[PDB]
Amino acid sequence: HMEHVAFGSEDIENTLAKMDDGQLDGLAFGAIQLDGDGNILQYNAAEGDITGRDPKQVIGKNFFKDVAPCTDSPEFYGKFKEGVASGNLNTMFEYTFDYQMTPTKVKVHMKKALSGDSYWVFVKRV
Ligand SMILES: *C(=O)/C=C/c1ccc(O)c(Br)c1
Repeated sequence: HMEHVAFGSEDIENTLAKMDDGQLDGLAFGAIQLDGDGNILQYNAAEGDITGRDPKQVIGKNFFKDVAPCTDSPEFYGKFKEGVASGNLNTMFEYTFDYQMTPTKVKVHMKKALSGDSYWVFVKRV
């Protein structure tokens, strides 16, 4: 009932290109797909369990402006938009999520998706 994909795997963008919503919900880690502006295209069940948000409700919201203002910073949004601009986004770092929630530290892996104007944000607890 799970997709046997590890967080941080070198070819994660190839493995996840085949997955619809149900398959994304089979991952062990949170998975968000953003467009280049930060609008949420996809959001899986594991991420909803980490953050408390409803994966169906967040689609179409802007990550940086709307749902995740704590990521509107050089250390998160800044890294994202630099990787969008280069066309080779691939950066991993720890971060704390603290907006209208118990502060929760995560490991974040942002990586360009194979789909046009699409960027993954992968998430697990630390
Ligand atoms: C800080 O504001 C973090 C907010 C947050 C992190 C992760 C997800 O998935 C959401 Br919808 C919000």
